[PDB]
Amino acid sequence: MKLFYKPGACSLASHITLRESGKDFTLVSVDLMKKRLENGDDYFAVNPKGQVPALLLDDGTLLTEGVAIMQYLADSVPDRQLLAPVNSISRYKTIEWLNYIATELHKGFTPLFRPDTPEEYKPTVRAQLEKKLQYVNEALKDEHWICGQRFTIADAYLFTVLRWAYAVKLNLEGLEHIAAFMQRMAERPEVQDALSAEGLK
Amino acid sequence: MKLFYKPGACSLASHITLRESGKDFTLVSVDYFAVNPKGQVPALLLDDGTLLTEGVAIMQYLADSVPDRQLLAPVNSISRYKTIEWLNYIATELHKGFTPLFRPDTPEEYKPTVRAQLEKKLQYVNEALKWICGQRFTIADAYLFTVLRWAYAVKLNLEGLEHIAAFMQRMAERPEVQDALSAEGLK
Ligand SMILES: N[C@@H](CCC(=O)N[C@@H](CS(=O)(=O)O)C(=O)NCC(=O)O)C(=O)O
Ligand SMILES: N[C@@H](CCC(=O)N[C@@H](CS(=O)(=O)O)C(=O)NCC(=O)O)C(=O)O
Repeated sequence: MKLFYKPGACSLASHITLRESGKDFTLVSVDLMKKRLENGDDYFAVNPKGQVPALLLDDGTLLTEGVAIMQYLADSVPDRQLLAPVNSISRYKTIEWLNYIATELHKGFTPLFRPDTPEEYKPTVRAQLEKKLQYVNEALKDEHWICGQRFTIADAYLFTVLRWAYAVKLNLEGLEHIAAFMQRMAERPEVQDALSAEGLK
Repeated sequence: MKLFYKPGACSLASHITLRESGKDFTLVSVDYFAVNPKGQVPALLLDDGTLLTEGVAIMQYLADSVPDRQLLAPVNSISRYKTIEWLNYIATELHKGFTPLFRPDTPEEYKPTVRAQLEKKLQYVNEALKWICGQRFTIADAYLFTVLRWAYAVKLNLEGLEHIAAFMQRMAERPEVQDALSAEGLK
């Protein structure tokens, strides 16, 4: 099994989930500027959308979209409780968090990473992101994980995206619950192992 | 259940899904922070008083509640993760793609880029359709339909995208889709 990734990109969420799920895999880095692998091959021939992550299964299935990849992996190991069981309301609350992170935070940050984005527009995006972070910080008030006291694929995703707040230097003053969360997450061995393998830390 | 909706909005996907899943429910117009702190539609008020937000989450909760209808395939099937893949694509690449074309804070100068990125994604959607994921109707079809209505509304260039057009026609012929459109005062 192969994870197509870029160091520190959104694909880190799927990389963490792979480690939390106990699966062996191979990491393949993608140049997103040139849409090329290290071996020179055209990445568009693997994933036509040209984005990371993508997960290629042993049987040749290609899965794209981080949220789908992460549900596929969680559903494979129900004893790990990375996602509560089908039909259980806490499952769908976890799914609610995944979609919020996907649409409101992950895609909220994207315009800061693109060349086609007008410079003059960046201050608007940053201001929007700082308000969202106020909401996330409140949601984390209980200082454990985002859903309850179980670790889930939503935590892996939120952690991955919130790293970007530090990287672009948004104003995080007094967002203490985000701080506690990031600290709890960075202590997990499976997240330390993912960060090391991507060259982060 | 109550559905909190607005007629044209992303909430129509959740409303089709409720009709396709056989649920009884009430509609409630929104122009609300005391109900949903996010101030968005859709939101689905369950019978224990619990609120579920995020269309993608609502749709999966409903489809899973009626597995024999095959609105979403079972866990550990590849077809389930293909439907989930479409849901996320539509949410993050199409839906959020359109959203700038509505807000006031958005500069005119970002606009050509937004529309061109969207024209590009629609070429990809048209080729994928050459229902969206297999021979069965799913929640991904419901959401794609909802969001593509906006492509028509804001006059994106859909020239040559005949599989999209034929999809919009097949969707509008579904009785439960017609009833949902009808109940929201749309044609
Ligand atoms: N809808 C996709 C989005 C994936 C994402 O946007 N990929 C970025 C990397 S990241 O900015 O989100 O870290 C992309 O590959 N960039 C290249 C492509 O957009 O050209 C899914 O959620 O996985
Ligand atoms: N991440 C949310 C976003 C929901 C969506 O952004 N809702 C819009 C309406 S729509 O453009 O998707 O039809 C919201 O109510 N808008 C709040 C603002 O317009 O006041 C989920 O996907 O449902």
